[PDB]
Amino acid sequence: TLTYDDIVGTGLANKCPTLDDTARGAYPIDSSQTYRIARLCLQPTTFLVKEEPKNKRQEAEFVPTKLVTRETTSLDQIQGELKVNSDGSLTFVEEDGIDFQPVTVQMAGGERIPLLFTVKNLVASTQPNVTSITTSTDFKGEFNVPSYRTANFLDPKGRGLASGYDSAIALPQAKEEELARANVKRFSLTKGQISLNVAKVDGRTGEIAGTFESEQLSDDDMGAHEPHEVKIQGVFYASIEPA
Amino acid sequence: AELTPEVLTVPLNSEGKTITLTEKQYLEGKRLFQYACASCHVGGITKTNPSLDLRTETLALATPPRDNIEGLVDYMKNPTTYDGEQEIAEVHPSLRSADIFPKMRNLTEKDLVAIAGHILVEPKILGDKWGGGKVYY
Amino acid sequence: GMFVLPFMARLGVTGSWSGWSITGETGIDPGFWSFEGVALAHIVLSGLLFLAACWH
Amino acid sequence: ELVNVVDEKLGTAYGEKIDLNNTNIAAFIQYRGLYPTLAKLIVKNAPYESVEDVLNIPGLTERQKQILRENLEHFTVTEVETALVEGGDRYNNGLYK
Amino acid sequence: EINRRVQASLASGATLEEAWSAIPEKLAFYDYIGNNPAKGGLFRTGPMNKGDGIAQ
Ligand code: CLA
Ligand code: HEM
Ligand SMILES: CC1=C(/C=C/C(C)=C/C=C/C(C)=C/C=C/C=C(C)/C=C/C=C(C)/C=C/C2=C(C)CCCC2(C)C)C(C)(C)CCC1
Ligand SMILES: CCCCCCCS[C@@H]1O[C@H](CO)[C@@H](O)[C@H](O)[C@H]1O
Ligand SMILES: CCCCCCCS[C@@H]1O[C@H](CO)[C@@H](O)[C@H](O)[C@H]1O
Ligand SMILES: CCCCCCCS[C@@H]1O[C@H](CO)[C@@H](O)[C@H](O)[C@H]1O
Ligand SMILES: CCCCCCCS[C@@H]1O[C@H](CO)[C@@H](O)[C@H](O)[C@H]1O
Ligand SMILES: [Ca+2]
Ligand SMILES: [Cl-]
Repeated sequence: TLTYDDIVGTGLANKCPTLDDTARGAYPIDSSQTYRIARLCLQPTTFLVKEEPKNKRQEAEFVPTKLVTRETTSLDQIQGELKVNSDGSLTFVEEDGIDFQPVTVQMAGGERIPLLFTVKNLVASTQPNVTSITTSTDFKGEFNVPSYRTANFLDPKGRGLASGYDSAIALPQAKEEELARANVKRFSLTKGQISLNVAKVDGRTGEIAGTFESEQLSDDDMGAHEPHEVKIQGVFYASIEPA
Repeated sequence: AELTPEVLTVPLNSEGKTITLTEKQYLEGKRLFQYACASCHVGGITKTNPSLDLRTETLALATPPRDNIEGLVDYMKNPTTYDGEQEIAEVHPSLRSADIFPKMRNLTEKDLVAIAGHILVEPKILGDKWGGGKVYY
Repeated sequence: GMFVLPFMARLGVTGSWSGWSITGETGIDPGFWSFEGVALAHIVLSGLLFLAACWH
Repeated sequence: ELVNVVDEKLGTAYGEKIDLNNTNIAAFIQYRGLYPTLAKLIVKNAPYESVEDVLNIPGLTERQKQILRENLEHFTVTEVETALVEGGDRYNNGLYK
Repeated sequence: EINRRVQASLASGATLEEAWSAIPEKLAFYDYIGNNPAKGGLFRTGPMNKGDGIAQ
């Protein structure tokens, strides 16, 4: 039973809870009972970025990156409805939580890739006929990926979308057209996909843990440049509860 | 320009009756407002919630109306949210909560009236500066 | 138009401290003897030879 | 082709009235009786297909309904603009005085 | 001066288009801040054309 003073500064605060190796049980689902995920935690351990080949006909791979924004990456205190569907599948509907983190990773050679690592508005479902959550249960779903910067964000020349200059004021008589993409800010909103593979189950406490892989676009600097494809891998913890 | 009896004449109630404050009353009002209110309301704004200011138009659209002496005295006794829906004495200085807001303890009825008068007169002097915030400094 | 880079590669210096390699790999640790390390080494050597020149 | 969506939205009813679907909550202070109770309910139960749908918020007192009816003329609805509603910006859009 | 001329034109019965079309381009070009000598920079070197361009 660790206190804040036990944990502060250690890096444990950015880690999701684990389950003992004994946690290989089954958590029964009463189809007449409503359920909630009281806490969903996602701890990323690897950020992969898809390289962008030159011939545009090559098989592009996801390459490793170096995290440079430190232990600030985990999503936690996420809660939401856990619906029991007609076909016996379960569906988690994310309601709220600390469900995003800006992350910057660096590619070989130095290119930095910011992204909003997130499961905002996650809807994720299991296979049909889940009478018990077990080590064979998986969740698959989609989430929203809003702009990495929100609407008030001003670039270094003070241009922005919901605020800021709408032109390059330091170039008073330059031609506008060439600068359009930099002058007119755009707010991206795209989709991401995620799988959760349950590896451990405490059927008594309703706790589950496992691994996840998510895929989503990175920052596009409010429309100034193309986003990169990102694959995030890590571990997750969830506490299931009768609602 | 001068601080005339006309400047110092403000609405007493919602029914169109006015009251004319003395210069001593005006000074007492500024003093008491600085004493018990300016820490949050300096210049007619509200530091812990800038959405609500002390402009007369704002007070007039409040519920119940707060753009007169009776409204402001009542507010200093039993403050409400802007729609009048919640009583907020527990988080806003008032006579009702003088136990947890101790500077309210030595405030008399006369004092509340002076403060009210200050809040109503000051925009007649300062115009848009009152409730304007830094834009109008 | 690279001239000394191939001579470094020829004898086994193929990686950068920044993580890339000339064979196109990623996430490699070249150790100190990256291209940058080799360069640094030569600069320092230069400095020391300069001082020795003064003394002699 | 490139468009600032907020400037564009200023040329719609959003630039004329309180957009029940987009406008920051502080705007409800403009009119008697809307803030904070009704404003919170309205933003909470957004978006609305039409303005009068605001009347269908569950739990509304009769007084509340009357006040809403009194203020429908100051309301509008337009398409939800992502840029205006992300980042919790409807509760706090970075503007104070 | 431009406004004076345009007004003289209109008063003589010209249309708005006619009145403004009677204004010499040279005159209009004087009424432009890019030709104001107090709009420059110490290290912004060269002809005015190098800034806002060659007026057409
Ligand atoms: C009376 C002096 C004078 C003036 C007013 C002009 C004016 C002009 N010249 Mg001309 N020119 C001159 C003499 C002058 N010229 C001389 C002597 C030469 C021979 C080099 C030229 C050769 C020349 C060329 C080749 C060109 C011009 C051009 C021009 C036009 C652009 C000016 C510009 O960009 O300057 C920029 C001015 C500066 C960047 C200021 C420099 C300040 C110095 C470096 C400060 C020195 C600091 C000092 C070291 C401090 C010491 C401290 C110590 C005491 C402790 C402008 C109409 C250009 C043009 O448009 O032609 C059609 C052009 O191409 N000129
Ligand atoms: C000092 C005794 C004092 C007075 C007087 C005062 C007045 C006042 C009024 C009239 C309002 C309503 C504004 C409106 O437009 O309707 C109001 C609102 C708030 N105030 Fe206040 N206030 C006084 C003191 C203080 C102090 C010391 C603080 C800061 C801690 C403070 C803050 C606020 C806040 C917040 C509000 C808004 C409350 C809400 O509606 O939710 N006031 N004040
Ligand atoms: C082993 C090894 C190596 C190599 C090494 C080397 C190559 C070294 C060199 C070294 C050197 C190369 C050194 C030098 C030194 C020098 C010096 C030490 C100098 C000194 C000087 C002086 C002292 C001077 C002084 C002066 C002056 C400056 C001025 C005038 C006066 C007088 C004279 C006083 C390596 C890396 C590969 C790695 C492995 C191991
Ligand atoms: C003598 C040491 C000089 C300092 C070395 C500079 C850092 S190393 C430098 O890093 C860049 C960004 O990651 C890379 O793009 C580049 O390839 C690499 O050489
Ligand atoms: C005073 C309301 C009736 C009792 C409700 C529970 C007491 S709550 C009470 O609220 C007062 C402000 O009204 C404060 O003065 C006091 O400190 C606070 O504890
Ligand atoms: C003057 C700068 C000195 C910096 C030395 C950094 C050593 S770094 C160190 O070096 C070893 C030998 O290259 C490697 O095998 C090892 O993997 C690496 O971590
Ligand atoms: C004169 C001070 C220059 C010191 C520079 C020491 C670089 S040291 C170098 O750094 C790399 C990461 O950047 C590592 O991959 C490698 O193991 C390590 O040797
Ligand atoms: Ca499994
Ligand atoms: Cl306002």
